[PDB]
Formats: sequence, structure tokens, C-alpha cells
Amino acid sequence: PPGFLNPQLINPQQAPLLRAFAEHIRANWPQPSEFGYGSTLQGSANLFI
Amino acid sequence: HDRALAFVGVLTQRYPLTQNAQRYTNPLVLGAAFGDFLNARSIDIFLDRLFYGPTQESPITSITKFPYQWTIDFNVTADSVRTPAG
Repeated sequence: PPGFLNPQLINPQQAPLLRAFAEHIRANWPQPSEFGYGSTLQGSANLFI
Repeated sequence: HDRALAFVGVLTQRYPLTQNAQRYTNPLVLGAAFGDFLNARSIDIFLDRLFYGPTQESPITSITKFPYQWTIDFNVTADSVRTPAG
């Protein structure tokens, strides 16, 4: 939904809970990260990453 | 005379005059809101949308931003508004 893509499309006075929920999701959903593994003395076997 | 004064009080309890005198009222919303008021029916839903910027949209298109049945006598779709004639 475009409103989910951009929460500003939801009027606060008309749909307060939904607007807050979207902003909550967009603000608190965790950020992915990465880390190494294995040993450089061996092949990697990774395809994309 | 009683209802007129009471309706003024509601309109001024929200939207203090000194911050809103320049704004333009939507005639459609105003008519519906006033009509419900003296029909002894709550009008809170309308007060949120009493104004509109005439340089940016029409009194119709300003309403079609909220395409759903506002109340039993005021139904607005994505392109149209239905209401009994006064």
C-alpha cells in the first residue's frame, strides 16, 4: 500500500492509530547487518553475498 | 436564535477566531454540519474538515480525500458525494 510506503498519506486526525502504527513500524523495525565467518584458508562457497 | 448562538459556540470552542478568520469554509461541509446540529445529531466528524484552500482544490475535491461513508446521510466516494437536498 502506498500509505505504508509513505505514512504521510494518512491523515492523523482521521486515522490516528494507523498513522502511528505505520510510523512505529518504519522507525523501529530492525536494521540488518552482517559479519564474517569461516577461514580465509578455504573456499567461500558464497554466491551473492 | 437559540440554535444559531449555540452553533456559534461550538464553532468557536474549536478554531479560535484570531487564528482562523482568514480561512475559507467549505460550503458543502458547513451546510451538512449545520443541518445535523439542529437535527440534534452530533457533528464532530465534520468539524475536522470545515476549511479548504480554494486556490488548490474545489469544495468537492477537498472532500473526496476521504472516500467513505462519513455518516448515514453523507456518503462520499473517490469521485462523488451523495446527500439529501436541503
